[PDB]
Amino acid sequence: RGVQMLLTTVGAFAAFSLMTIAVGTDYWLYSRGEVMTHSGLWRTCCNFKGLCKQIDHPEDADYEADTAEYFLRAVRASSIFPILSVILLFMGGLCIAASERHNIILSAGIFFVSAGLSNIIGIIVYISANAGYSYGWSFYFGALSFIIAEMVGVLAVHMFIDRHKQLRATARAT
Amino acid sequence: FLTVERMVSIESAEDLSKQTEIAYGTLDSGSTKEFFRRSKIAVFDKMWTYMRSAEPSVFVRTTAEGVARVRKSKGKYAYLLESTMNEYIEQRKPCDTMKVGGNLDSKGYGIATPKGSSLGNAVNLAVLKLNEQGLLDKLKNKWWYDKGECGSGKTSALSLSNVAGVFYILVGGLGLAMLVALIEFCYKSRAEAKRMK
Amino acid sequence: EIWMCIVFAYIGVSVVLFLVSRSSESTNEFGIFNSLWFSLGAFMRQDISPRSLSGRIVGGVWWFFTLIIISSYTANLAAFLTVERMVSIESAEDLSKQTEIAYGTLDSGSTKEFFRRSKIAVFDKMW
Amino acid sequence: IFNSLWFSLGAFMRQDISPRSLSGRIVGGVWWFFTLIIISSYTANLAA
Amino acid sequence: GECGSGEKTSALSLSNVAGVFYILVGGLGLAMLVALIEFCYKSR
Repeated sequence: RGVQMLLTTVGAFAAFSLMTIAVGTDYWLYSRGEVMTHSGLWRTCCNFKGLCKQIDHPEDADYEADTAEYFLRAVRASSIFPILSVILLFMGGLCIAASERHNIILSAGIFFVSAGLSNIIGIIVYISANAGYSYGWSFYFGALSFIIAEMVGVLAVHMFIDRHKQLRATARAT
Repeated sequence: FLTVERMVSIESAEDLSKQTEIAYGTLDSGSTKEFFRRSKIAVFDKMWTYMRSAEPSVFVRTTAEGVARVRKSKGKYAYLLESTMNEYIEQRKPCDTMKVGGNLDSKGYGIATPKGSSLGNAVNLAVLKLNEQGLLDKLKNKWWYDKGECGSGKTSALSLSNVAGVFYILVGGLGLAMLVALIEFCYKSRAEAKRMK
Repeated sequence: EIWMCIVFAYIGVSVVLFLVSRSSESTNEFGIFNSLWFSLGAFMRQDISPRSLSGRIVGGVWWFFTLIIISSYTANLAAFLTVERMVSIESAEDLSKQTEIAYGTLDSGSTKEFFRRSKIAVFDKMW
Repeated sequence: IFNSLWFSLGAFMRQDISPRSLSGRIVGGVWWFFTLIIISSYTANLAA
Repeated sequence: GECGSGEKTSALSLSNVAGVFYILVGGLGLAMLVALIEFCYKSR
Protein backbone atom coordinates (compact mmCIF):
# COMPACT_ATOMS: atom_id res chain seq x y z
CA ARG A 1 0.00 0.00 0.00
CA GLY A 2 2.99 2.27 -0.52
CA VAL A 3 1.00 4.53 -2.83
CA GLN A 4 -1.88 4.26 -0.41
CA MET A 5 0.12 4.42 2.80
CA LEU A 6 1.40 7.69 1.38
CA LEU A 7 -2.23 8.53 0.65
CA THR A 8 -2.91 8.18 4.37
CA THR A 9 0.12 10.32 5.21
CA VAL A 10 -1.17 13.01 2.88
CA GLY A 11 -4.49 12.51 4.63
CA ALA A 12 -3.55 13.16 8.24
CA PHE A 13 -0.70 15.60 7.65
CA ALA A 14 -3.12 17.25 5.27
CA ALA A 15 -5.60 17.54 8.15
CA PHE A 16 -3.18 19.12 10.60
CA SER A 17 -2.07 21.47 7.84
CA LEU A 18 -5.74 22.26 7.23
CA MET A 19 -6.43 23.47 10.70
CA THR A 20 -3.15 25.36 10.89
CA ILE A 21 -4.48 27.08 7.77
CA ALA A 22 -7.76 27.84 9.53
CA VAL A 23 -5.78 29.56 12.27
CA GLY A 24 -3.77 31.39 9.63
CA THR A 25 -5.62 34.54 10.67
CA ASP A 26 -3.45 36.71 8.43
CA TYR A 27 -6.11 37.25 5.85
CA TRP A 28 -4.65 40.64 4.85
CA LEU A 29 -3.06 43.77 6.15
CA TYR A 30 -5.32 46.67 5.36
CA SER A 31 -3.44 49.80 6.34
CA ARG A 32 -5.57 52.87 6.97
CA GLY A 33 -3.93 56.14 7.89
CA GLU A 34 -3.25 51.90 10.78
CA VAL A 35 -2.63 48.53 9.37
CA MET A 36 -4.95 45.63 9.97
CA THR A 37 -3.84 42.12 10.80
CA HIS A 38 -7.28 40.74 10.59
CA SER A 39 -8.15 37.28 11.79
CA GLY A 40 -11.23 35.16 11.41
CA LEU A 41 -12.55 35.82 14.94
CA TRP A 42 -11.41 39.44 15.30
CA ARG A 43 -9.60 42.05 13.26
CA THR A 44 -6.45 43.45 14.79
CA CYS A 45 -4.82 46.78 14.08
CA CYS A 46 -1.14 47.53 13.51
CA ASN A 47 2.13 51.79 14.85
CA PHE A 48 0.08 51.45 18.01
CA LYS A 49 -1.23 47.88 18.04
CA GLY A 50 -5.01 47.56 18.27
CA LEU A 51 -7.68 44.96 17.64
CA CYS A 52 -11.43 44.55 17.34
CA LYS A 53 -13.96 41.77 17.00
CA GLN A 54 -16.73 41.80 14.42
CA ILE A 55 -18.39 45.21 14.48
CA ASP A 56 -21.74 44.10 13.01
CA HIS A 57 -23.32 42.12 10.19
CA PRO A 58 -24.72 41.76 14.50
CA GLU A 59 -27.89 42.13 16.56
CA ASP A 60 -31.41 43.55 16.34
CA ALA A 61 -34.16 40.92 16.54
CA ASP A 62 -35.30 42.06 13.09
CA TYR A 63 -36.95 39.87 10.45
CA GLU A 64 -37.49 39.31 6.72
CA ALA A 65 -34.73 39.33 4.16
CA ASP A 66 -31.83 41.74 4.00
CA THR A 67 -31.77 41.98 7.78
CA ALA A 68 -31.54 38.19 8.01
CA GLU A 69 -28.68 38.60 5.56
CA TYR A 70 -26.85 40.73 8.09
CA PHE A 71 -27.47 37.83 10.45
CA LEU A 72 -25.90 35.72 7.72
CA ARG A 73 -22.63 37.67 7.69
CA ALA A 74 -22.63 37.01 11.39
CA VAL A 75 -23.28 33.29 10.83
CA ARG A 76 -21.10 32.93 7.78
CA ALA A 77 -17.95 32.33 9.81
CA SER A 78 -19.94 29.65 11.64
CA SER A 79 -20.68 28.20 8.24
CA ILE A 80 -16.95 28.18 7.53
CA PHE A 81 -15.18 26.47 10.37
CA PRO A 82 -17.34 23.55 11.60
CA ILE A 83 -17.71 21.74 8.29
CA LEU A 84 -13.94 21.78 7.91
CA SER A 85 -13.32 20.47 11.42
CA VAL A 86 -15.86 17.69 10.86
CA ILE A 87 -14.13 16.68 7.63
CA LEU A 88 -11.02 16.33 9.74
CA LEU A 89 -12.82 14.19 12.32
CA PHE A 90 -13.55 11.85 9.46
CA MET A 91 -9.99 12.03 8.16
CA GLY A 92 -8.61 10.60 11.36
CA GLY A 93 -11.67 8.34 11.40
CA LEU A 94 -10.31 6.38 8.47
CA CYS A 95 -6.72 7.02 9.47
CA ILE A 96 -7.14 4.49 12.28
CA ALA A 97 -10.30 2.70 11.11
CA ALA A 98 -8.84 1.83 7.70
CA SER A 99 -8.09 -1.51 9.29
CA GLU A 100 -11.18 -3.27 10.76
CA ARG A 101 -15.27 -3.03 6.42
CA HIS A 102 -17.91 -0.61 5.12
CA ASN A 103 -17.75 2.16 7.72
CA ILE A 104 -14.28 2.36 6.25
CA ILE A 105 -15.75 3.14 2.85
CA LEU A 106 -19.02 4.63 4.15
CA SER A 107 -17.10 6.86 6.49
CA ALA A 108 -14.55 7.87 3.87
CA GLY A 109 -17.36 9.16 1.73
CA ILE A 110 -18.70 11.14 4.65
CA PHE A 111 -15.13 12.30 5.29
CA PHE A 112 -14.64 13.89 1.97
CA VAL A 113 -18.10 15.38 1.60
CA SER A 114 -17.41 17.11 4.89
CA ALA A 115 -14.10 18.03 3.28
CA GLY A 116 -16.18 19.28 0.37
CA LEU A 117 -18.22 21.90 2.17
CA SER A 118 -15.00 23.77 2.94
CA ASN A 119 -14.53 25.79 -0.24
CA ILE A 120 -18.21 26.67 0.10
CA ILE A 121 -17.25 28.02 3.51
CA GLY A 122 -14.55 30.04 1.86
CA ILE A 123 -16.80 31.66 -0.75
CA ILE A 124 -19.18 32.47 2.07
CA VAL A 125 -16.25 34.08 3.88
CA TYR A 126 -15.01 36.19 1.02
CA ILE A 127 -18.36 37.65 0.29
CA SER A 128 -18.79 38.45 3.93
CA ALA A 129 -15.53 40.27 3.36
CA ASN A 130 -17.47 41.69 0.43
CA ALA A 131 -19.61 43.51 2.92
CA GLY A 132 -17.09 46.30 2.29
CA TYR A 133 -6.91 45.82 -1.74
CA SER A 134 -4.85 43.13 -0.03
CA TYR A 135 -5.56 39.63 1.17
CA GLY A 136 -3.83 36.78 2.94
CA TRP A 137 -2.43 33.50 1.88
CA SER A 138 -4.23 31.40 4.49
CA PHE A 139 -7.19 31.36 2.13
CA TYR A 140 -5.22 29.97 -0.77
CA PHE A 141 -3.72 27.35 1.54
CA GLY A 142 -7.10 26.09 2.67
CA ALA A 143 -8.71 26.15 -0.75
CA LEU A 144 -6.06 24.03 -2.41
CA SER A 145 -5.65 21.80 0.61
CA PHE A 146 -9.24 20.60 0.64
CA ILE A 147 -8.98 19.74 -3.03
CA ILE A 148 -5.90 17.70 -2.22
CA ALA A 149 -7.10 15.61 0.71
CA GLU A 150 -10.42 15.06 -1.06
CA MET A 151 -8.80 13.72 -4.22
CA VAL A 152 -6.38 11.53 -2.28
CA GLY A 153 -8.58 9.59 0.08
CA VAL A 154 -11.44 9.50 -2.38
CA LEU A 155 -9.29 7.78 -4.97
CA ALA A 156 -8.59 5.53 -2.04
CA VAL A 157 -12.35 5.04 -1.59
CA HIS A 158 -12.41 3.87 -5.18
CA MET A 159 -9.63 1.49 -4.30
CA PHE A 160 -11.82 0.12 -1.51
CA ILE A 161 -14.79 -0.44 -3.78
CA ASP A 162 -12.47 -2.07 -6.31
CA ARG A 163 -10.38 -4.23 -3.99
CA HIS A 164 -13.04 -5.22 -1.47
CA LYS A 165 -16.04 -5.40 -3.70
CA GLN A 166 -14.81 -6.33 -7.15
CA LEU A 167 -11.54 -7.99 -6.28
CA ARG A 168 -12.93 -10.00 -3.41
CA ALA A 169 -16.05 -10.74 -5.42
CA THR A 170 -13.75 -12.26 -8.01
CA ALA A 171 -11.98 -13.91 -5.09
CA ARG A 172 -15.36 -15.54 -4.58
CA ALA A 173 -15.80 -16.36 -8.27
CA THR A 174 -14.69 -19.86 -7.19
CA PHE B 1 -28.99 48.20 -17.99
CA LEU B 2 -25.24 48.26 -18.10
CA THR B 3 -24.35 51.46 -19.88
CA VAL B 4 -27.71 52.93 -18.99
CA GLU B 5 -26.34 52.82 -15.50
CA ARG B 6 -22.74 53.48 -16.45
CA MET B 7 -23.62 56.23 -18.90
CA VAL B 8 -25.24 58.01 -15.96
CA SER B 9 -23.61 60.91 -14.12
CA ILE B 10 -23.37 66.87 -12.84
CA GLU B 11 -21.37 70.10 -13.05
CA SER B 12 -22.13 73.21 -11.00
CA ALA B 13 -24.92 75.75 -10.53
CA GLU B 14 -25.57 75.63 -14.27
CA ASP B 15 -26.54 71.99 -13.74
CA LEU B 16 -29.40 73.04 -11.45
CA SER B 17 -30.83 75.31 -14.14
CA LYS B 18 -30.48 72.84 -17.02
CA GLN B 19 -32.64 70.30 -15.19
CA THR B 20 -35.87 70.23 -13.18
CA GLU B 21 -36.01 66.72 -11.72
CA ILE B 22 -34.09 67.90 -8.65
CA ALA B 23 -35.80 70.82 -6.90
CA TYR B 24 -33.76 73.48 -5.11
CA GLY B 25 -34.20 76.62 -3.03
CA THR B 26 -32.69 79.02 -0.51
CA LEU B 27 -33.57 80.64 2.82
CA ASP B 28 -36.86 82.56 2.68
CA SER B 29 -35.03 85.64 3.98
CA GLY B 30 -31.39 86.69 3.72
CA SER B 31 -28.62 87.85 1.40
CA THR B 32 -28.65 84.41 -0.20
CA LYS B 33 -32.21 84.77 -1.49
CA GLU B 34 -31.85 88.47 -2.27
CA PHE B 35 -28.76 87.57 -4.29
CA PHE B 36 -30.61 85.59 -6.96
CA ARG B 37 -33.45 88.12 -7.03
CA ARG B 38 -31.10 91.00 -7.86
CA SER B 39 -28.59 88.95 -9.86
CA LYS B 40 -28.46 89.88 -13.54
CA ILE B 41 -26.21 86.94 -14.41
CA ALA B 42 -27.45 84.46 -17.03
CA VAL B 43 -27.48 81.24 -14.99
CA PHE B 44 -28.54 82.73 -11.65
CA ASP B 45 -31.36 84.56 -13.43
CA LYS B 46 -33.10 81.39 -14.61
CA MET B 47 -32.58 79.82 -11.19
CA TRP B 48 -34.42 82.68 -9.48
CA THR B 49 -37.21 82.57 -12.06
CA TYR B 50 -37.77 78.93 -11.11
CA MET B 51 -37.57 79.39 -7.34
CA ARG B 52 -39.77 82.49 -7.53
CA SER B 53 -42.79 80.50 -8.71
CA ALA B 54 -41.84 76.96 -7.69
CA GLU B 55 -44.59 75.01 -5.93
CA PRO B 56 -44.59 73.91 -3.25
CA SER B 57 -42.36 76.56 -1.65
CA VAL B 58 -38.70 75.73 -2.25
CA PHE B 59 -37.73 78.20 0.47
CA VAL B 60 -37.24 77.14 4.09
CA ARG B 61 -37.76 78.98 7.38
CA THR B 62 -34.38 78.23 8.97
CA THR B 63 -31.07 76.68 7.92
CA ALA B 64 -31.87 73.55 9.93
CA GLU B 65 -35.09 73.08 7.97
CA GLY B 66 -33.19 73.34 4.69
CA VAL B 67 -30.67 70.68 5.68
CA ALA B 68 -33.48 68.43 6.90
CA ARG B 69 -35.22 68.83 3.54
CA VAL B 70 -32.08 67.67 1.75
CA ARG B 71 -31.67 64.68 4.07
CA LYS B 72 -35.29 63.57 3.65
CA SER B 73 -35.76 64.06 -0.10
CA LYS B 74 -33.46 61.21 -1.13
CA GLY B 75 -31.47 63.62 -3.28
CA LYS B 76 -34.51 65.28 -4.85
CA TYR B 77 -33.93 68.63 -3.14
CA ALA B 78 -30.83 70.83 -3.09
CA TYR B 79 -30.22 73.67 -0.64
CA LEU B 80 -28.23 76.84 -1.38
CA LEU B 81 -26.37 78.40 1.54
CA GLU B 82 -23.10 79.98 2.68
CA SER B 83 -20.10 77.76 1.95
CA THR B 84 -18.76 78.26 5.47
CA MET B 85 -21.83 76.81 7.19
CA ASN B 86 -22.14 74.18 4.46
CA GLU B 87 -18.60 72.84 4.84
CA TYR B 88 -19.27 72.53 8.57
CA ILE B 89 -22.52 70.61 8.07
CA GLU B 90 -20.66 68.14 5.86
CA GLN B 91 -18.51 67.34 8.90
CA ARG B 92 -21.49 66.53 11.12
CA LYS B 93 -23.35 63.25 11.65
CA PRO B 94 -24.76 61.33 10.02
CA CYS B 95 -22.38 62.70 7.37
CA ASP B 96 -25.06 62.60 4.67
CA THR B 97 -24.47 66.00 3.06
CA MET B 98 -21.77 67.35 0.75
CA LYS B 99 -20.87 70.61 -1.00
CA VAL B 100 -20.62 70.46 -4.79
CA GLY B 101 -18.93 72.79 -7.26
CA GLY B 102 -17.30 76.13 -6.52
CA ASN B 103 -18.93 79.15 -4.90
CA LEU B 104 -21.42 81.29 -6.84
CA ASP B 105 -19.98 84.59 -5.63
CA SER B 106 -17.00 86.03 -3.75
CA LYS B 107 -17.63 87.29 -0.21
CA GLY B 108 -15.56 87.53 2.96
CA TYR B 109 -15.77 88.09 6.71
CA GLY B 110 -13.71 90.69 8.55
CA ILE B 111 -13.01 92.26 11.93
CA ALA B 112 -15.27 95.28 12.42
CA THR B 113 -14.03 98.38 14.24
CA PRO B 114 -15.76 101.74 14.89
CA LYS B 115 -15.01 104.35 12.22
CA GLY B 116 -11.85 106.24 13.12
CA SER B 117 -10.80 103.88 15.91
CA SER B 118 -7.32 103.38 17.37
CA LEU B 119 -7.47 99.60 16.94
CA GLY B 120 -8.24 100.15 13.26
CA ASN B 121 -4.86 99.88 11.54
CA ALA B 122 -3.33 97.50 14.13
CA VAL B 123 -6.08 94.88 13.78
CA ASN B 124 -6.00 95.18 9.98
CA LEU B 125 -2.30 94.33 9.84
CA ALA B 126 -2.83 91.62 12.45
CA VAL B 127 -5.29 89.82 10.18
CA LEU B 128 -2.85 89.97 7.27
CA LYS B 129 -0.06 88.69 9.51
CA LEU B 130 -2.16 85.77 10.76
CA ASN B 131 -3.12 84.70 7.24
CA GLU B 132 0.47 84.79 5.96
CA GLN B 133 1.59 82.70 8.92
CA GLY B 134 -1.08 80.23 7.84
CA LEU B 135 -2.60 80.68 11.28
CA LEU B 136 -6.02 81.47 9.83
CA ASP B 137 -6.04 78.37 7.62
CA LYS B 138 -4.85 76.40 10.64
CA LEU B 139 -7.72 77.63 12.81
CA LYS B 140 -10.31 76.71 10.18
CA ASN B 141 -8.87 73.21 9.83
CA LYS B 142 -9.04 72.92 13.62
CA TRP B 143 -12.76 73.63 13.91
CA TRP B 144 -14.03 72.37 10.55
CA TYR B 145 -12.13 69.18 9.71
CA ASP B 146 -9.93 68.27 12.69
CA LYS B 147 -12.70 68.80 15.24
CA GLY B 148 -15.10 67.37 12.67
CA GLU B 149 -16.96 64.08 13.05
CA CYS B 150 -16.82 63.08 9.39
CA GLY B 151 -13.52 61.99 7.88
CA SER B 152 -14.92 58.55 7.11
CA GLY B 153 -17.81 59.48 4.81
CA LYS B 154 -14.07 54.67 -6.65
CA THR B 155 -13.38 53.07 -10.09
CA SER B 156 -16.77 51.64 -11.23
CA ALA B 157 -16.31 47.85 -11.30
CA LEU B 158 -18.46 44.75 -11.93
CA SER B 159 -21.65 43.59 -10.14
CA LEU B 160 -19.98 40.88 -8.09
CA SER B 161 -22.63 40.94 -5.33
CA ASN B 162 -25.78 39.68 -7.06
CA VAL B 163 -23.53 37.35 -9.03
CA ALA B 164 -22.29 36.02 -5.70
CA GLY B 165 -25.78 35.23 -4.49
CA VAL B 166 -25.92 33.15 -7.65
CA PHE B 167 -22.74 31.45 -6.50
CA TYR B 168 -24.19 30.44 -3.17
CA ILE B 169 -27.63 29.33 -4.29
CA LEU B 170 -25.77 27.52 -7.05
CA VAL B 171 -23.87 25.80 -4.25
CA GLY B 172 -27.16 24.80 -2.67
CA GLY B 173 -27.70 22.92 -5.89
CA LEU B 174 -24.26 21.40 -5.45
CA GLY B 175 -24.68 19.95 -1.98
CA LEU B 176 -28.22 18.97 -2.89
CA ALA B 177 -27.01 16.74 -5.70
CA MET B 178 -24.42 15.59 -3.17
CA LEU B 179 -26.52 14.21 -0.35
CA VAL B 180 -29.45 13.03 -2.45
CA ALA B 181 -27.15 11.06 -4.72
CA LEU B 182 -25.31 9.75 -1.66
CA ILE B 183 -28.20 8.24 0.27
CA GLU B 184 -29.71 6.96 -2.95
CA PHE B 185 -26.53 5.18 -3.99
CA CYS B 186 -25.55 3.64 -0.70
CA TYR B 187 -28.98 3.43 0.77
CA LYS B 188 -30.99 2.41 -2.28
CA SER B 189 -28.46 -0.13 -3.52
CA ARG B 190 -26.99 -1.22 -0.18
CA ALA B 191 -30.52 -1.37 1.18
CA GLU B 192 -31.76 -3.73 -1.52
CA ALA B 193 -28.69 -5.96 -1.62
CA LYS B 194 -28.50 -5.89 2.17
CA ARG B 195 -32.02 -7.28 2.19
CA MET B 196 -31.13 -9.77 -0.55
CA LYS B 197 -29.37 -12.32 1.62
CA GLU C 1 -11.77 37.94 -7.32
CA ILE C 2 -14.38 36.85 -9.80
CA TRP C 3 -11.70 35.05 -11.78
CA MET C 4 -11.02 32.97 -8.71
CA CYS C 5 -14.77 32.52 -8.31
CA ILE C 6 -15.03 30.96 -11.73
CA VAL C 7 -11.87 28.98 -10.97
CA PHE C 8 -13.34 27.24 -7.97
CA ALA C 9 -16.50 26.86 -9.94
CA TYR C 10 -14.39 24.74 -12.27
CA ILE C 11 -12.91 22.82 -9.42
CA GLY C 12 -16.16 21.99 -7.68
CA VAL C 13 -18.02 21.18 -10.88
CA SER C 14 -15.27 18.88 -12.11
CA VAL C 15 -14.64 16.91 -8.93
CA VAL C 16 -18.33 16.48 -8.14
CA LEU C 17 -18.78 15.26 -11.68
CA PHE C 18 -16.37 12.47 -11.02
CA LEU C 19 -18.02 11.93 -7.67
CA VAL C 20 -21.54 11.33 -8.95
CA SER C 21 -19.95 9.21 -11.64
CA ARG C 22 -18.02 7.67 -8.75
CA SER C 23 -21.84 0.22 -11.23
CA SER C 24 -18.60 1.71 -9.92
CA GLU C 25 -16.97 0.71 -13.21
CA SER C 26 -19.20 2.72 -15.55
CA THR C 27 -19.36 5.44 -12.90
CA ASN C 28 -15.62 6.15 -12.89
CA GLU C 29 -15.40 5.46 -16.63
CA PHE C 30 -17.81 8.34 -17.25
CA GLY C 31 -16.43 10.53 -14.47
CA ILE C 32 -12.81 10.70 -15.59
CA PHE C 33 -13.77 11.17 -19.24
CA ASN C 34 -16.17 14.07 -18.93
CA SER C 35 -15.40 16.07 -15.82
CA LEU C 36 -12.56 18.02 -17.43
CA TRP C 37 -14.51 18.79 -20.60
CA PHE C 38 -17.35 20.22 -18.52
CA SER C 39 -15.26 22.20 -16.04
CA LEU C 40 -13.62 23.54 -19.20
CA GLY C 41 -15.41 23.36 -22.54
CA ALA C 42 -18.63 24.00 -20.62
CA PHE C 43 -16.90 27.08 -19.23
CA MET C 44 -16.51 28.55 -22.69
CA ARG C 45 -19.86 28.51 -24.47
CA GLN C 46 -20.47 24.80 -23.78
CA ASP C 47 -19.93 15.56 -25.83
CA ILE C 48 -22.60 13.62 -24.02
CA SER C 49 -22.40 13.70 -20.22
CA PRO C 50 -25.71 12.17 -18.99
CA ARG C 51 -26.33 9.41 -16.60
CA SER C 52 -27.44 10.08 -13.07
CA LEU C 53 -29.89 12.93 -13.74
CA SER C 54 -28.58 13.90 -10.37
CA GLY C 55 -25.61 14.89 -12.48
CA ARG C 56 -28.13 16.31 -14.92
CA ILE C 57 -29.01 19.22 -12.65
CA VAL C 58 -25.30 19.94 -12.39
CA GLY C 59 -24.89 19.93 -16.15
CA GLY C 60 -27.88 21.99 -17.12
CA VAL C 61 -27.60 24.45 -14.25
CA TRP C 62 -24.04 24.67 -15.41
CA TRP C 63 -24.87 25.47 -19.05
CA PHE C 64 -27.26 27.94 -17.59
CA PHE C 65 -24.71 29.43 -15.31
CA THR C 66 -21.73 29.71 -17.65
CA LEU C 67 -24.23 31.00 -20.16
CA ILE C 68 -25.31 33.77 -17.84
CA ILE C 69 -21.64 34.53 -17.47
CA ILE C 70 -20.59 34.75 -21.08
CA SER C 71 -23.53 37.03 -21.68
CA SER C 72 -22.47 38.97 -18.66
CA TYR C 73 -18.85 39.72 -19.33
CA THR C 74 -19.64 40.14 -22.99
CA ALA C 75 -22.13 42.96 -22.56
CA ASN C 76 -19.96 44.13 -19.68
CA LEU C 77 -17.36 44.82 -22.33
CA ALA C 78 -19.67 46.40 -24.86
CA ALA C 79 -20.40 48.90 -22.13
CA PHE C 80 -16.68 49.32 -21.52
CA LEU C 81 -16.56 50.22 -25.18
CA THR C 82 -19.28 52.82 -24.79
CA VAL C 83 -18.48 54.18 -21.35
CA GLU C 84 -15.09 53.99 -19.55
CA ARG C 85 -14.55 57.47 -20.97
CA MET C 86 -11.22 59.01 -20.04
CA VAL C 87 -10.99 60.30 -16.49
CA SER C 88 -8.39 61.57 -14.10
CA ILE C 89 -4.66 64.09 -9.43
CA GLU C 90 -7.52 65.66 -7.47
CA SER C 91 -6.03 67.54 -4.54
CA ALA C 92 -2.59 68.63 -3.38
CA GLU C 93 -2.48 65.77 -0.88
CA ASP C 94 -2.58 63.45 -3.89
CA LEU C 95 0.73 64.87 -5.14
CA SER C 96 2.42 64.08 -1.83
CA LYS C 97 0.99 60.57 -1.44
CA GLN C 98 2.51 59.51 -4.77
CA THR C 99 5.80 59.90 -6.65
CA GLU C 100 5.07 58.55 -10.13
CA ILE C 101 4.00 62.02 -11.26
CA ALA C 102 6.70 64.63 -10.70
CA TYR C 103 5.78 68.24 -9.89
CA GLY C 104 7.39 71.61 -9.25
CA THR C 105 7.00 75.39 -9.21
CA LEU C 106 8.73 78.48 -10.57
CA ASP C 107 12.39 78.68 -9.55
CA SER C 108 11.74 82.14 -8.11
CA GLY C 109 8.58 83.75 -6.76
CA SER C 110 6.01 83.74 -3.97
CA THR C 111 4.82 80.35 -5.20
CA LYS C 112 8.13 78.63 -4.48
CA GLU C 113 8.79 80.65 -1.32
CA PHE C 114 5.34 79.57 -0.13
CA PHE C 115 6.17 75.88 0.18
CA ARG C 116 9.60 76.65 1.63
CA ARG C 117 8.13 78.67 4.50
CA SER C 118 4.89 76.70 4.82
CA LYS C 119 4.59 74.80 8.10
CA ILE C 120 1.47 72.94 6.96
CA ALA C 121 1.58 69.13 6.96
CA VAL C 122 0.91 68.41 3.28
CA PHE C 123 2.77 71.37 1.80
CA ASP C 124 5.76 70.51 3.99
CA LYS C 125 6.32 67.08 2.43
CA MET C 126 5.79 68.57 -1.03
CA TRP C 127 8.59 71.08 -0.50
CA ILE D 1 -7.75 13.96 -39.62
CA PHE D 2 -11.42 13.69 -38.64
CA ASN D 3 -11.65 16.51 -36.15
CA SER D 4 -8.99 19.10 -36.86
CA LEU D 5 -10.98 20.79 -39.63
CA TRP D 6 -14.22 20.87 -37.64
CA PHE D 7 -12.43 22.58 -34.76
CA SER D 8 -10.40 25.07 -36.79
CA LEU D 9 -13.77 25.82 -38.37
CA GLY D 10 -17.00 24.95 -36.58
CA ALA D 11 -15.20 25.84 -33.35
CA PHE D 12 -14.45 29.19 -34.98
CA MET D 13 -18.14 29.97 -35.31
CA ARG D 14 -19.84 29.48 -31.95
CA GLN D 15 -18.44 25.96 -31.48
CA ASP D 16 -18.56 16.17 -32.93
CA ILE D 17 -16.36 14.25 -30.54
CA SER D 18 -12.73 15.16 -29.96
CA PRO D 19 -12.03 13.25 -26.74
CA ARG D 20 -9.55 10.55 -26.46
CA SER D 21 -5.93 11.35 -25.64
CA LEU D 22 -6.35 14.24 -23.18
CA SER D 23 -3.46 15.56 -25.24
CA GLY D 24 -5.71 17.31 -27.72
CA ARG D 25 -8.13 17.96 -24.86
CA ILE D 26 -6.38 20.87 -23.24
CA VAL D 27 -5.84 22.37 -26.69
CA GLY D 28 -9.53 22.10 -27.54
CA GLY D 29 -10.79 23.78 -24.40
CA VAL D 30 -8.18 26.37 -25.25
CA TRP D 31 -9.98 26.60 -28.54
CA TRP D 32 -13.56 26.98 -27.32
CA PHE D 33 -12.30 29.43 -24.76
CA PHE D 34 -10.37 31.40 -27.34
CA THR D 35 -12.87 31.69 -30.17
CA LEU D 36 -15.52 32.22 -27.56
CA ILE D 37 -13.84 35.33 -26.29
CA ILE D 38 -13.60 36.34 -29.91
CA ILE D 39 -17.15 36.02 -31.09
CA SER D 40 -18.14 37.70 -27.86
CA SER D 41 -15.83 40.48 -28.88
CA TYR D 42 -16.99 41.17 -32.40
CA THR D 43 -20.54 41.13 -31.13
CA ALA D 44 -19.93 43.73 -28.43
CA ASN D 45 -18.13 45.76 -31.10
CA LEU D 46 -21.30 45.36 -33.14
CA ALA D 47 -23.77 46.70 -30.61
CA ALA D 48 -21.40 49.56 -29.98
CA GLY E 1 -43.60 79.09 -19.59
CA GLU E 2 -43.99 75.94 -17.52
CA CYS E 3 -42.70 73.52 -20.15
CA GLY E 4 -39.01 73.49 -21.01
CA SER E 5 -38.69 69.89 -19.85
CA GLY E 6 -41.18 68.19 -22.19
CA GLU E 7 -34.54 58.72 -19.49
CA LYS E 8 -34.71 56.24 -16.63
CA THR E 9 -37.08 53.71 -18.16
CA SER E 10 -35.77 50.17 -17.74
CA ALA E 11 -38.02 47.12 -18.00
CA LEU E 12 -38.81 43.92 -19.87
CA SER E 13 -41.62 43.31 -22.37
CA LEU E 14 -43.09 39.97 -21.52
CA SER E 15 -46.01 40.67 -23.83
CA ASN E 16 -44.39 41.31 -27.16
CA VAL E 17 -43.07 37.96 -28.19
CA ALA E 18 -45.17 36.09 -25.62
CA GLY E 19 -47.69 36.19 -28.41
CA VAL E 20 -45.14 34.17 -30.32
CA PHE E 21 -45.11 31.77 -27.43
CA TYR E 22 -48.79 31.34 -28.13
CA ILE E 23 -48.55 30.67 -31.85
CA LEU E 24 -45.53 28.48 -31.24
CA VAL E 25 -47.56 26.45 -28.78
CA GLY E 26 -50.62 25.99 -30.93
CA GLY E 27 -48.00 24.62 -33.25
CA LEU E 28 -47.00 22.25 -30.48
CA GLY E 29 -50.45 20.86 -29.75
CA LEU E 30 -51.31 20.41 -33.40
CA ALA E 31 -47.91 18.86 -34.08
CA MET E 32 -48.68 16.12 -31.60
CA LEU E 33 -52.25 15.90 -32.87
CA VAL E 34 -51.17 15.19 -36.44
CA ALA E 35 -48.64 12.90 -34.85
CA LEU E 36 -50.89 10.44 -33.10
CA ILE E 37 -53.63 10.68 -35.67
CA GLU E 38 -51.34 9.46 -38.40
CA PHE E 39 -49.59 7.15 -36.00
CA CYS E 40 -52.86 5.75 -34.75
CA TYR E 41 -54.69 6.15 -38.06
CA LYS E 42 -52.17 4.97 -40.63
CA SER E 43 -50.27 2.63 -38.31
CA ARG E 44 -53.24 0.82 -36.81
